[PDB]
Amino acid sequence: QQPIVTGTSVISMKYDNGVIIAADNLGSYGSLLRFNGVERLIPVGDNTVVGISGDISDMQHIERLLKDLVTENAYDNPLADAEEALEPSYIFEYLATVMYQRRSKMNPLWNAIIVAGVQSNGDQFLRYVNLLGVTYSSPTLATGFGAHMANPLLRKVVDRESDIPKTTVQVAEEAIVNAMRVLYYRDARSSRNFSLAIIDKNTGLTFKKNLQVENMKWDFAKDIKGYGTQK
Amino acid sequence: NNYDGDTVTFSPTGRLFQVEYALEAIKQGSVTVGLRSNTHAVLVALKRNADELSSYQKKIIKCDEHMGLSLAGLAPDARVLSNYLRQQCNYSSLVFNRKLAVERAGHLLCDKAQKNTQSYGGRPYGVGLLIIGYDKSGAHLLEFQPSGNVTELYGTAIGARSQGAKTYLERTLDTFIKIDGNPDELIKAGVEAISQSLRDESLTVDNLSIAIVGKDTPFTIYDGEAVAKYI
Repeated sequence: QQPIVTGTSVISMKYDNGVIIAADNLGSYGSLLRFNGVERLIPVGDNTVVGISGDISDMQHIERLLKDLVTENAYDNPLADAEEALEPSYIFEYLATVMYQRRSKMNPLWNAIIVAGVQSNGDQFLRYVNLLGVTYSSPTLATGFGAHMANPLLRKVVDRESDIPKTTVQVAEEAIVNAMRVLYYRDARSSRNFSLAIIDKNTGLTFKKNLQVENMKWDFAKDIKGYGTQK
Repeated sequence: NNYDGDTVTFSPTGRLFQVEYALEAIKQGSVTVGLRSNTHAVLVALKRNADELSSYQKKIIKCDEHMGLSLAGLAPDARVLSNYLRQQCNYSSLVFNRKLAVERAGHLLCDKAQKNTQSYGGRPYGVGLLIIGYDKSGAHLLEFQPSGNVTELYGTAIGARSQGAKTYLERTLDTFIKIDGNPDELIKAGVEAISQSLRDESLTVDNLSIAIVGKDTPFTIYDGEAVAKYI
């Protein structure tokens, strides 16, 4: 009914061979920056990462549901490591079902979720669902405050699906890291510490923890004096 | 025999006579053959009419374009189990956007059937099923028995005189399993198998029905003049 501890933006991007998703490590408690080691990117197998924003208690509930789903999928399934592994699309559809059912019981999971992955055919998967069950896909996805600031920057790289094959992992990762820096400049509930995950159809999941926003520019602040007339 | 009055009674040798009698229902049913290659799975069913004025009863039921079954024995139980299997496939599609594996469908039927063997007041199903499907692991054929036993096979037959067809399939396994390019030759192998179970009867466009499923071959039932090619 009301979110208490909250994560903030998850941002993500397709690139030629995969998907990148990043989220910062902060649990805020209103304006109090209370918890600073909250991982909000949940890998599911080697082919999927779930990025969660919003209520951290509901996030922990979803993470439990995802671990249970992997366990259940392994039951009586000798190919659970192979052609009957969970796909990103299965995980997304399950989460979207849960979210919409919870909404329809007036008891929402107060989250926005991005499922990033690579399908077994090598297709990039990147889809959003929120607490309403509203779903959409785009070459770039961002939740929360990142929807307003990160998406413009990432779309300057990937404006349409025909930009995806032109976009390397280096360019996409640089764009994601710069967008995280911009969020640290401009989101009062952000952290300079973030996690980033790369899901490549060739090189698999690479999950980078304890990244820090670097190369911030602040020295121009020395010149700012008063609010108008103070010399 | 004091022990055959209900499913909840073991005999002194550990038999469940009501289950055995429900298997006798299957043994009285008309023959169905199943067989598969790697790319295709085929059902062949001899239908029986009540008399020269009656229609021939349906032996084959589509579940999905990826799955269907053939029945021997008590057809209303096959309707119940087919509706249940349809519901399970539907649920998998709706919740996970994934095609239900044939093996998991078989285990779901096993579990549904077992309850009727374990508790008072119900009864075992009186019907044997051959389930064919194509999934991410290729072609599959299952035999369901209402003891709840489900077995994955390259070929089998159920119903009256079915041991003749089963013997022929055992004899020709190493040929028909290789028939991957040519669904019509797998169908002809199945029709030659079922011929070994015929007594004082011939295949006709009236009494023969066929189904096939496979790689790019949605589950389709051939009956009437559509089977005249294979007679």
